[PDB]
Formats: sequence, C-alpha cells, structure tokens
Amino acid sequence: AAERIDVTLPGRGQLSGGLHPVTRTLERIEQCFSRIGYEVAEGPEVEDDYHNFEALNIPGHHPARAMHDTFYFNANMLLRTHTSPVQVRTMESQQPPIRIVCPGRVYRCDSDLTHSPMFHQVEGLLVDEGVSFADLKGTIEEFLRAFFEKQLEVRFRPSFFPFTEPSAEVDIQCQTGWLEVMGCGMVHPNVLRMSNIDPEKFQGFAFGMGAERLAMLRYGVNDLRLFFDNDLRFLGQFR
Amino acid sequence: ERIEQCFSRIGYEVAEGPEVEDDYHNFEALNIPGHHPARAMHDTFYFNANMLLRTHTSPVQVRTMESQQPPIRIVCPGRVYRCDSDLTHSPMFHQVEGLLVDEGVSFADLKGTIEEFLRAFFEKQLEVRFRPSFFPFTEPSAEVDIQCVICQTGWLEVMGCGMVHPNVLRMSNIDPEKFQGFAFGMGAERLAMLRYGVNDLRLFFDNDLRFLGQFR
Amino acid sequence: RYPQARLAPNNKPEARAALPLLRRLLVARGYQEAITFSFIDPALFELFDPGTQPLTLANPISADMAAMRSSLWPGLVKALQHNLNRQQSRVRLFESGLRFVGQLEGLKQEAMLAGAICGKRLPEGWANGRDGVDFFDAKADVEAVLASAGALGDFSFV
Amino acid sequence: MKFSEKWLRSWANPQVSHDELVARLSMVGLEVDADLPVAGAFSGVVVGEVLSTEQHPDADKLRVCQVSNGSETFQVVCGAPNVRAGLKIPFAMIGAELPDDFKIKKAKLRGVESFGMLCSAKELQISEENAGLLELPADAPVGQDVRTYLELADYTIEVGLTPNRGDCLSLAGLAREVSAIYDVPLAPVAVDAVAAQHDETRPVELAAPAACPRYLGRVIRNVDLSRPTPLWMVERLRRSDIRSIDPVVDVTNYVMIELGQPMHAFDLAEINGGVRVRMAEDGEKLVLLDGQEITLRADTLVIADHQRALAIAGVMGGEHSGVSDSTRDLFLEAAFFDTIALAGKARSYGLHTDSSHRFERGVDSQLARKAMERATRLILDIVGGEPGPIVEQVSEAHLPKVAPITLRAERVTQMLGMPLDAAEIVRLLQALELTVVADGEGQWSVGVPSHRFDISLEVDLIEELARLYGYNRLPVRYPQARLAPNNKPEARAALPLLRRLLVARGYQEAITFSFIDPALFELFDPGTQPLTLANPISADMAAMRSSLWPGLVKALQHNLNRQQSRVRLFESGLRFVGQLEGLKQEAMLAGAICGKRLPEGWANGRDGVDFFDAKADVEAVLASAGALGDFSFVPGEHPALHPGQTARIEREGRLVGYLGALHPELAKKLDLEQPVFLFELLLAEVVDGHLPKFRELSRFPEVRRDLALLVDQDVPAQDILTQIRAAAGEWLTDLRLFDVYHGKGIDPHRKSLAVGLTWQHPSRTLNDDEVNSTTQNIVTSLEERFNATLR
Repeated sequence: AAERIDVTLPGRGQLSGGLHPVTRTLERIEQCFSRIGYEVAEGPEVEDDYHNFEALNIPGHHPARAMHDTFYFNANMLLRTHTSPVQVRTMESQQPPIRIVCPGRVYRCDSDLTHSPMFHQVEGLLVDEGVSFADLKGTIEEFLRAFFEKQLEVRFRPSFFPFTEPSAEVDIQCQTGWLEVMGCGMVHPNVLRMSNIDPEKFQGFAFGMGAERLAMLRYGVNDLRLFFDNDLRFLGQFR
Repeated sequence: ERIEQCFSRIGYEVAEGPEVEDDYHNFEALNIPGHHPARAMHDTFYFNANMLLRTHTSPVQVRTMESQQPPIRIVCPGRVYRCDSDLTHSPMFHQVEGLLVDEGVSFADLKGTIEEFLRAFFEKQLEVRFRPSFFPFTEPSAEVDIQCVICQTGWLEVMGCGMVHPNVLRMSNIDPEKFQGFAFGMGAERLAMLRYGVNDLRLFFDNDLRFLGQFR
Repeated sequence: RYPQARLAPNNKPEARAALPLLRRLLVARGYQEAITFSFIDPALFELFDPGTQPLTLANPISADMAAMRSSLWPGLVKALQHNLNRQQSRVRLFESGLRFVGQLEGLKQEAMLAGAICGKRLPEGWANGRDGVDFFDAKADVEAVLASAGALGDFSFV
Repeated sequence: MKFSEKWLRSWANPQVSHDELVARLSMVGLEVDADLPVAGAFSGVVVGEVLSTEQHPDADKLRVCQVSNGSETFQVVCGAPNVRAGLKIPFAMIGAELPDDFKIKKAKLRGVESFGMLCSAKELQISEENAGLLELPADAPVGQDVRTYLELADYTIEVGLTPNRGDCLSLAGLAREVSAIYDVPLAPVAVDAVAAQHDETRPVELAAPAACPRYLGRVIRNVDLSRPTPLWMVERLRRSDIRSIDPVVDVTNYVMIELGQPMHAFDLAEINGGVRVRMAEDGEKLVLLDGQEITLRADTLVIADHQRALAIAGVMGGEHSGVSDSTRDLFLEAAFFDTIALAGKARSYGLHTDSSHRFERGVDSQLARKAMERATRLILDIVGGEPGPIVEQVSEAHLPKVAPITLRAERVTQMLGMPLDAAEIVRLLQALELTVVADGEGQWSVGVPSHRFDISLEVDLIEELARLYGYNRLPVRYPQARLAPNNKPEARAALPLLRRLLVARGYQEAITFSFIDPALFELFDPGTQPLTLANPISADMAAMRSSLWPGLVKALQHNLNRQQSRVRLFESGLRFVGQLEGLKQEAMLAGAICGKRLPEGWANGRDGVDFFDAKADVEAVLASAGALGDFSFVPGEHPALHPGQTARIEREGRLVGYLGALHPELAKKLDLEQPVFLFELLLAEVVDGHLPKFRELSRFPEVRRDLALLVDQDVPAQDILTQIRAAAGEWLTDLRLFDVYHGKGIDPHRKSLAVGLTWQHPSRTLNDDEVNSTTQNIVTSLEERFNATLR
C-alpha cells in the first residue's frame, strides 16, 4: 500500500562547476615533478632587470631587454618575461641540491592572435654535484610521456638560450609530424657563478614549457584568445 | 592520507591488496613458519585452513615483490585484523607498511628515512630513538621511540622497522647479494591518538558525531 | 639517464588551507574558475579603487591594459558581464592571483582569492526554487572557505 | 625472564648504577618491562637468638624473652604465637628505624621492661607474612644486619625476551650478555663433578635420536624429602617469580633458572627397566602431574620406560612417574631435545611450561653434564642421599652443528653505513663466545657457540655487531633514487577526490567493522550466504559484509539515539561477495542520510531530506571525472530499499550500484521512525572518466523554445528527454526540465512536464520557421511514442 512511488528525475540543487583548462594543466605538470622530490617555487610578477635578465646571462644590449618585447614601469622595474627569476631568487637564498618547479603568469609585449600579452609557463631547475645532459634528456622524455599519457617519440634539436648551454628544442610526434612543445638545456656556468654556485663542483639543468600551448594540444583548443575571454560555453567544457 | 603524502612526495607508490588473504602471502612468504604462535587461531581470524583475514598489510609487499623486479618504493595502507582484542586493542585497525628494495640500501638509509618521516608527520624536530627488536621478516630490526613532546622515561614506541631478511627476498625471487631493502610499519589509530589527543581507541569505530565533528 | 636523489620524507603542516584545496571547494560549491589579465584599464581601476594611484606601465600593449590590478573584482565583473551579454543569466566565477598595491618604492604583490556571483540562487530545475542569489548565498561560500583549515572561529564579519 | 640483580652481578658486574644497567639493556634488545626493589627500607635490625621464654606474670597472651645479638643479652617482651627458645629472628634494637617512620623505643609492657622488638616479615616489609615472627635459618649469623643477611639491597629485573634469545632464559645467559655489553670479566659458578658413592645405574635408550641426541640419567639413593628447601634457593627462585613447592622440584627449577637446563626427577621405583626415549604411539594415553589426561600423537617425543610413557619429553612429567611422600630414591634427567622436533608440540596439547619454552627456544646442547653435576650437589646438600654414576647416552650424528659463517668487512660497512676496525669486530664477536678466525684480507670465518640457536648467517653477525656497537650511535643517510617524472591519467575520479567532494557536499565520514552480525547481514542481503569466520571474536561479528549499508545504518541510528536529528554519513571499503571459491573483494563508496535537507538556520527551509537530495550527491560523484553521461538511473528494486523509490545505477549495461530510500519494513525492524536514503557504488565503475575534447563556440545567438507536455503519470521523465534529444536535431545545445505538474489543473492519471529547449547553429543565426518545424517534429514523435499532448 506504499504508494509513495517517484521517478528518474534530476537531483535537487547545485552541482559542481569546474577549473580553468590552464589550472588543470599547471596542476598536472607540477604533479609529474612534485612526486619525485621537486618543490613548487613562486615569486613576484613585477621584477627587476637583474633577476629577470642580468642574472640569467642576458646583457644590456640584448634585443629581449628592449621595450618592443618587455613591459616596463621604469628603467629597472618590469613585468617578468619568464618564471626563471624565481630560480635566481632560489639559487641566491640556498646552496644545492635544488629541485624546483616555477609555475606562473608571464608577460610579453609583442602580442597578436598566435601570442597573448599574458600567459602561463612552468620552468624547472635541478642543481646537484653530478648532473649530465643524459640526465636532462631522461627527465624531459619521461615527463612528456607522463603528461601526454603515451609512449610517444621525443626528439631533441640544438637551439640557443642565453641562460642554458648546451640547449635544445623538444619535439613530440603528431607539417613533418613533429611538434615543438618545450625548451631546455644545461645551466650556463656564468648563471651559477653569478648566483654564488661553483660550476666546477655543481652542474644543473633547466626547462620551460607553455601552459596554454600544452592545454591546447591536450584538449584540442584552436584559439588562444578563448583562455582569457572566460566564456562559460568554453569553460564548462573542462568540468 | 598524511602518512602516504610524506612518502608519495619522494617516489613512493601507494600499494593495495585484498583483506582476505592466504597463509603464503600473509605468513610463509614473510618468514613466519607453520609452528609459529602468530599463525594460531588465538591471534589470527580464519575462514578455512589456508584462507584468513590479514594480520598486517605486508602481504601486499609480497604481491608487489612477486609481480615486479627492483627498484620498489611502496606504502601499504589498509584495514588489518587481529583476533586477541580488548580495550587497548581493536579486532580491526589500520596500518601503513612501507618497503624499499634497491641495489645499495643500508641501515643508515632506514634510520634516516624513519627519523625524517616522524619529524615531518609530527611537525617537530623531535628526538628519535632506535632499539634492537625481533621480527621474522626483518633482520636487523628495531622499535622506534619519540619523546613525550606530543604528550616511563619520556619515550614512546610509535613504529617498527628493519632491513628485509634475505630469505624474504630469496622467496620472492629477488637476489639478496645484489639487492638490499628496508621495511617499516606503524599503527594509524596509534598515530591519530598521539596527534589529536584521543584517549579511547573505541571512539574511532563508534562514529559519534560529537567525536567526528571535532576533525572538520 | 635519470638523475640520482638522496631523498627524505617530508610534508607541509596538516592544519593549512592551500589554494588547490580552496579551488576544489568552490568547484564543488558550484563555481567556475576564471583567469583575467593582471593589467586593466585605468578608468576601470579608478571605479573599484578611487583615489588610488595604479602602478602604470610605460609601454602598455593598449591604453585599456595600462594599470596593474589592486583587486581581481574589475576583471571578474568584466568576465561576468561578458557572459551576461552572451545569453547567460547565472554567472558564478572565481579567480586567484596577485594584486599590486602602491608604487615601485614599497610595492606589495599579494595573492588574492576572489569570487563574483549573479542570477538565480540555484540552476533551472524541477526541484529547485526560482529565487535569485543574495548576500547570504555568497556569505556561505566565504564561510566554507574560512572553515577549510578548522579556524572559522578566528574570523569575524563586521 | 625475571631475576635478582645482586645474583647477576655476582657473575658479571657492569660497575654502573641500577638505572644505568636497566637503561642499557633495553638499548641492546633486552627490554626491561619491570625493575622493583626487593624490600622496604629500615636500619638497626640484626639477627637475634632467643635464649629462653617465660610466661608474662600479668598477661597470658605475652611472653618474656631473653634474646642475644651476639654481643649482649636483652630482655624483650613478645606476644607472637611462634616465639620460643632457640629461634633465630630479626631483632630490632632500641634506636632502630623500621618501615613507615617507625622508631623502636624502650617499653615497659604490663610492668615488665623490653629492650627492643622481634619482627615478622610484614613489620619489615619483607613479605606479607604477619602470622608471627620471621623464623630465620638455624645457622643464621647472630649480630649480622638482617638487610645484609637477607640481601635486601637488591632489585628484581624483568626482561621481555625476543624469541631469538632463548639463551637469555637463565642467569648464565643474561650474565654472558652483561659481560659482552660492558666488556667485563665473566665469573660463572664453578660446577665440580660429584663422585659416585655407588655403581647403581639405569639403562637409557635413544629410540628417537633425531629428537633427542643427548640424554643424561643418574640414580640418587636414600633421600630425605621431609627436609626443607634452603632460604637462599627459595629467595633466588622467588626473585625470578618461581614459587617454592618441594626440595626436588625447587632444585631442578633452580638449576634451570641458574644455567638454563630444564631438569626432571622421577621416583626411581616408578622406572620399570630403564629409560626409553621414543616417539609416542598414536592414541597413547598419559596422565600428567597436574591430572590432565592427554591422548598422544606419533609426532610427540615421550620419555618412557619398558612398560609405559612416563612424561611428555621436555614439556611435562606424568603423575605416576613423579616424586611422592613414599619416594626414597630418585632418577635425575638432563637432556637435549631438538628445537624443530618440539616446536609447537606443548601448545598442540594446550600446554606451556618453563621447560617447554626453553627447549623450543633452544637449550645449550653441551650443558646437560654441568647441570647434572650441579643438581646432584644441591640434591645431596638439601635432601642427602648417595649419588650413582652418570649414564650419558649421545648420538653424535644427530647433535646440532652450525657450519662456520664467512663474515666480510665490506658487508659490515655497507649495512652499518660506517666501517668498524678489525680489532673491534673481533673483540665484540669474541665476547658473545663466537669463534672468529681470519680468512684472508677483510674476511673471517666465524663459529657459533652451543647456546646460540639464532646465529647461522652473515646478516645475524652484522646484527650482533650493530646491536653491541649501538643502534643510536650508527650513522643516518637518506637512500639514493634514480627517479623519473610520472603521473596517473588525468580523467580519473580517485577515492581521495570523491571523499573531499562529499565533505564539501555536507557529509561526515564513518569507519565501521567489516565483520557484522549474520542476522543484520540477512536483513540487507536475504538468501545470501555470508563469508563466515571460523573463529569470530563474538557471534555478532561473524559475517563479512556484502554491503557497507548495515554498518552505516547502524552508525546512523547510534547518533539518532544520541540526540542527533540530521545524520549525513559516508564510508569507503571492501564488500565480500561469495564463498572462498570465487570470492570477490570489491571497493565500495556508500552513503546514508536522514533528517532535514538543510541545517537549522534563519535563512534555511525546514523541509526534510528526500530521494532527490541523495540523487544530487550521487550525480556530483558520477560527474567527478567528466563522464556523468555514461551513467543512467533506471527504475529498480533492492531487498533493503523501498520498491517505489529505488534506482539501479548503470554504466554500459554494467551494474554500478543502488540509490534508494531504506525500506520501511527494515526501518520498523531496526526501530527507525525517520526516512533514510542510501547509496552504494562500485568504485571500479566510477574512477574512469573522459578527457576534455574542445568543441568550437558559435558567434551566433541561441534560440530557446519551451514545451509543456501531458503524459502518463507512470512514464519516466528520462525516457521523454531521451526521445526529445533523438528528434531535436544536431543544433540542440541544452535541454532542461524546469517543472513537473500533477494536480487539479489536469487529469489525475497524467502529468505536465515543462521542458526548455535551447539551440545554437555554429555558423549562422536560426530562423523561426526551421525552429518551429523542429519543435513540431519533436511533438509529433512524442505523440506517437508516449501519446503526449500540449498544455
């Protein structure tokens, strides 16, 4: 006689929202490293030319320092072009070992459709007594496999960066079936020397990757402008 | 959760297994022979002659050692069952059991790990003391003590550990000449009581909201 | 090769409400995460922060991106109206980021958690009340965040 | 293992305080569980002799004594029933300070002077004996301090031994350790052979030489068993928690506690044609000295004669064979029993003795002779008699032998994290009586002494080195790790994540026992045979749970019965499905809710929780890894749930779990007057989700149309919505059910469903004609499938 019957009707109240695709990506990258002894390092977004450039082996005359690529407040204070100045602040504060990942908002002047005046990047650093290029190759290759959840082919090409020597541009499969996803290299001796780390005793490797770039490859996002627009028709797709 | 995090941050994988085990994984493979008093019905819950309720989380470590070759860095959290219960002991409790198997593992390595784990867990630079003890599966073995900082001599037995016995490795097809290892164990409720100031172990399984609501 | 590491167990204190935790709470509590530009229009800055001199860029990309934000509210309100102007009626957003307070000499770069909500209290459903969101709905979201590390009593709304 | 410190120090004196010794012991693997003084403090009490006693002239209950202290005679009045001439007793002189600040003064008891006091053990805090005065031995030294004589300046130490240190189950083993720990000279008891006074012997046969490779037997004739056990032995045993029973048992216990050799004496008269050490026959019956009638197995070693079994070898003696009042002649036994052969045998008959324990843990295979000579001297000194020659039966081929161990210095360094000097390695191992001999560079050959049954491998030697050097003295290093970046897949709802969601969604986590009452099991799982325990702790904890619901419902009512009205709980754990052959151990997430929907507040509706409140909690969990679409709630039935309010949750036709209101009949049975909503999910079916696949946003407006639909009250709302999506076309961006009507406005067998339909074209605007054309075909489809009408 228990005629208190009812249906398959949707539940009552509020359900969960979601995170931003970039936040998911930053979190995921951090986890690949924090699981193997890396500490998450943070610093200011408004930096000085020493931490942002000089200390990273970028001299005065260097085209990156120019107002055509860097946002300035005055002659010494600027908006950070990379998260590497956090690595400097770390190297100045402590002595090796150093295993840090630097996620954060970075600012480039020269913006368009394929580039944003604000974006996020994760920059890693490892400084110890016997670090090789084989060590870096191994780290990068296993990180990309873990991140992209596939046993993909990883290619290293020689490139230039003022703060790393030797340096490389890292490619993964899928016009030549290769995609430039990140940059890395062995920390340049002058970089260590400047931050009072003896390069004769200590060696190190650094790497960098674009958060939005990775998020676009992973999720199939075409327009970089979608990230900063915050349309719910876009955001709601990452619940 | 907190224990798992201290290790998962430094390359340890969380390992899980069944609660209903066989006498091989639970005892034989852990260097506990047939005649051993731990095997008796006075201490172990049985279903039949071979199947039982696990006395420890160590059989997961066995299942891992059988499935893979070193390195091995695992933490085994889970429900464990002891027959001999009272007021100070529960017939069901939780424990985390760790294992590290690699090419050059020392007792200094174990001492270092345990001492830094207790400091991290109890969030203090407390004094850690190691006393010689016996366990069938580890040799040499120790009982780990900490000061009465987190409230007879101002020392508290919190966990047990030791270097993995060669027969344990040998049995699970790991060469002891090449590979060395350390294992450790701790009581979840014991640690929770020290940390939170809980007096009665029975409060945990009662689930009174006046108790539970204190851990929000 | 894979680098060698003499690693020791470690962990951050138990009684702490970290930002990843707070984000997930707000997600569960029906919020959508937003990421807005740190540089905003000086006129917009002035609306939410009157009498305050913004940290202004020498070479901004455009004029509407010349002031460093002192609050995440202008950017959130903007994202909220971007959606409202795009056939959205219930907008629930949150952002975390730095605020920039003062001029270079004495500049404070402080990490903020901000949230903005409008429209009906609940989503459109058969079992849900058609009442609009109010002050006390946002208060509960704040209360939940302030209670995250068992220290809700240390806070007071005055 | 309990012992007198004074007795241990008489063998190996570490030359440190009691506190220092008790500290170091636990620090080396001999954990002190107790350290108590043997007696209370007092001064001025000496051994006195009663010379005469006269009846007190003015008090019948009193006596007037003449007592000497070896220097002077004093008159002392005494009311003790045992006071008489020739008694050696504790004489408390005038001035003497007795326990609990009791000072002895001059007294004139009923007109008679008294110059001291005679004491009982209680008055001196020696024992609880207050019946009368402490009758000291006939040979006690008059004048000597009672504390000096009774060796009251002592402590008893209790050590909780590990099963590998069977050698420390004696004062001999413990003293050897102290000598090792402290590098101090070891002075063992010198045990001289007792010469045979006659040639009477009994033949001994080793019928099971594998179980007993050495057995010693000796005939001791014409013993006076009326004679008492001396005080020094009684005290030494008492200080090791051994009760004095009779001289013969007291000696064989004393020898076992002094040297570590369990020994036994038989009434010679009870031995029919000599000793036969053999395995028991299947169904052989023996009555023990305690009266227990044991029925033996062939795997048990017995000490028998030519007619019958006399005792269970190494564990307990028989009633018939043991010493009695009639006993005039003894037959002593000291033997080595193999640890393997004895392992668990005493326990298998429900027995545990000091003998059984020691033999199982290992008794020095060479000790039997020293012990036999020691027991002989003590027996002759205590009960007299004439010793015969010892009969030693031994099987060399069956004697225990530990092959020499090769110890490598590199391995010690490796394990300890520091190198030890060759002299240190040698000195340390030699102190443990190990035979260390060089075997080339940084390698030795070490031989194991006869009392150690735990040493056989190189690691055991390194353990000993670590132990003696000091565990806390050893270095601290953190292990090296060749680590590579790694992470679990992105699109997965792990249990820690799901827990935190439920916490945020207003739930309290519960932990219940996996074993529940079989009657409770049967209520939620009728006709299902639970996986039952052979040895449950109690009957109400005999069934392995097949659901977390019984335990949760129970915790819910525990609170309800404790002034709680709003109970919201969740638990995660294993369910146990089927019998051992085919047993499934599956991780479940379950939740239980009752009371008001919201907590008590000024801004909150006073409505009670319902099915749809629990459904939202489930929906939120199922949506956690972006795969909510893969799940479907279909009308179902469960024996523990209300058949009108039950949903079967499915993923690709596979069962995920159930969500429903607890069955009213079950609530009745459990005395629950409130509606309760349950859910249980197979975590294996919830974890896998989908990774975000970006779909391009349109630059064009969306078009919305509302449809009010009249349908059969029993047709499920999900079937209608499914049919709408089927007919809505490729441009439908959203479909919401915003109202359900079942009232006066329409037919009572019908219901009006208010649905909102949203459309967006990715490349242009939508015209009214096409949108109205789509709306009409959706309607026509519903008219043909469910006989739908528009309001």
